[PDB]
Amino acid sequence: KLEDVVIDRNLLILGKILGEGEFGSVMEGNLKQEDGTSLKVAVKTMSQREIEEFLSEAACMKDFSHPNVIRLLGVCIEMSSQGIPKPMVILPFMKYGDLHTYLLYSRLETGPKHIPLQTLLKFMVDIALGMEYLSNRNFLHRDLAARNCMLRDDMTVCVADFPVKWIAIESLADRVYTSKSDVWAFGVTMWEIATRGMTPYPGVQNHEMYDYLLHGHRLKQPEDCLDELYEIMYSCWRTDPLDRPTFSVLRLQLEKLLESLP
Amino acid sequence: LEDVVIDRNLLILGKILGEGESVMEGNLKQEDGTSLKVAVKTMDNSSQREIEEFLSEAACMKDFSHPNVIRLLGVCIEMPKPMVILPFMKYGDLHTYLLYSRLETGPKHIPLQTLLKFMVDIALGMEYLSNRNFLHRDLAARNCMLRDDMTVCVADFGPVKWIAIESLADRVYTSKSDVWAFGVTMWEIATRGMTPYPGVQNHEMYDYLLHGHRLKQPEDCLDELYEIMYSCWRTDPLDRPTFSVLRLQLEKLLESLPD
Ligand SMILES: Cn1cc(-c2oc3ncnc(Oc4ccc(NC(=O)c5cccn(-c6ccc(F)cc6)c5=O)cc4)c3c2-c2cccc(N)c2)cn1
Ligand SMILES: Cn1cc(-c2oc3ncnc(Oc4ccc(NC(=O)c5cccn(-c6ccc(F)cc6)c5=O)cc4)c3c2-c2cccc(N)c2)cn1
Repeated sequence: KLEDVVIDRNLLILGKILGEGEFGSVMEGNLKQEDGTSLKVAVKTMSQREIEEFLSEAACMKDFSHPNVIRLLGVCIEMSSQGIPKPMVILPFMKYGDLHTYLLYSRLETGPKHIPLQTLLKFMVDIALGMEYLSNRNFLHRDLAARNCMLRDDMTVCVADFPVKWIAIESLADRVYTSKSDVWAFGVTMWEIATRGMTPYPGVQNHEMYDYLLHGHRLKQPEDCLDELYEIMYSCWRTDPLDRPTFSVLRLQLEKLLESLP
Repeated sequence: LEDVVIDRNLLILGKILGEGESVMEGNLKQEDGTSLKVAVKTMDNSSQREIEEFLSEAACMKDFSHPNVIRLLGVCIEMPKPMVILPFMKYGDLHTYLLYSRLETGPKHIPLQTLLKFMVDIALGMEYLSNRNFLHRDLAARNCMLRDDMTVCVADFGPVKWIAIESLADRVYTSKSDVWAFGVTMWEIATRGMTPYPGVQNHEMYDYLLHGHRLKQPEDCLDELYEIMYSCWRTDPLDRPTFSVLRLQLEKLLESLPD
């Protein structure tokens, strides 16, 4: 259940805040490894059922191994002074942070260097490689977005999960979720990357989203987005879920597109 | 006061264009018999009603005249909710226009020379307003409006990242605080609609400024253009330029560029 994923609270040292809000709090931390060495980590803390659902999320994350899906380093159990459990999820710390902030930063002079096309396409390939993995596992992500993608120390992206505009039209009206709903969100993520941090659908408010989409309107081709990267991303927004490509078809579409450019 | 009000008969309300906690399209019948497309913003607190002091705003502003300041065609009184009548502008607000420029099926890619014109435009309007000793107190690319001829005029639909550091700690507003909002708006334009201070939340903003940190130079911003907007963010208000000085620096920079 939680055996081999639980870490004794003694082995964790919490530091400053990385980000706060209404998905808990994520902070830097030191994790004492059975190696005897210490490791830099991100510890996301946060209610009766929200506790067990929190531990339920580490369930069907405990055993996920792919270079493009975020690793779990463990779960912790902190006892309140009142004795209530306070669950904590432990992740490897990533100095480069989430992809959304990194895309915006690239447009500033003192942030990361200007990201070329080949690198933006590798960003999507990484997400495609990982979501393809998670699709084979028959795991529904349901929150795919640039803000949820983390950058590894080797500048490879990995999928994670800390929002109407990333939700497929079929899931908006009827509260359902298929693998194809995930694929719709992937199309929006490639839009964020190709726009380098733009909020989806400029000009349209959240409450109009279902109707905007019900009238056949889709995200606009980003300026300087090449005319075949847009088809791959537009293919994720077909109205029938069954008519959308699979994560494995998309990945190849991006891989062979990447190695056509110099 | 009166003599700036218009009869509700000569106004016809249409669909909503935006809403807070509202702007509607409409038609206005004018003295010359013609009908003009207008925006109608419908505002207040009535337990006690400083509309007496708001008609002042509508009065003091409806007799200003400058190409880079929005025209106010008058006020309409309905019994009671006041409504403000502005000319309709198909190109809409500048913020939404900048983002559109980065997408095909939208206004074409704005070159830097045109982007400087948007800046010159705004500085001109604020030079006019500050010479009349008028305090905007909310200047941003969202509050700017694009005329039928491509031209920006200052308005206020009626914002921590745009507020100056002196106005955060204390609550003082001066023409120097508006100059701070100008440099942020300049940064908005150079980034074609980026939210200020990526990576910083709103609660950190005051602490972020008190440590000497400012907005970062855009990916392609000329050094001279970053120097002008950086002047707007000096920690001492008395060391920031005035809108008249600012106007001439942007006009000289813009004319130094190729056509
Ligand atoms: C400079 N800087 C750096 C950083 C920073 O570094 C980091 N390193 C690591 N994690 C970081 O946050 C996190 C924290 C938790 C997660 N996830 C889960 O907990 C999780 C749980 C249960 C299940 N799943 C899951 C679901 C579906 C899947 F398919 C796979 C997994 C999950 O993912 C992902 C990221 C950061 C950050 C940070 C912190 C706060 C805000 C921001 N914006 C960045 C900050 N500033
Ligand atoms: C495609 N599209 C286009 C449009 C659209 O067209 C338009 N035409 C005209 N007004 C438009 O809204 C307005 C409405 C009111 C104002 N202001 C005042 O009322 C005002 C009052 C009292 C005082 N002051 C003032 C203060 C300081 C000054 F220095 C000067 C004046 C003022 O300003 C400015 C804009 C639009 C829009 C619209 C509508 C909704 C949302 C968005 N985002 C755009 C929509 N969609």
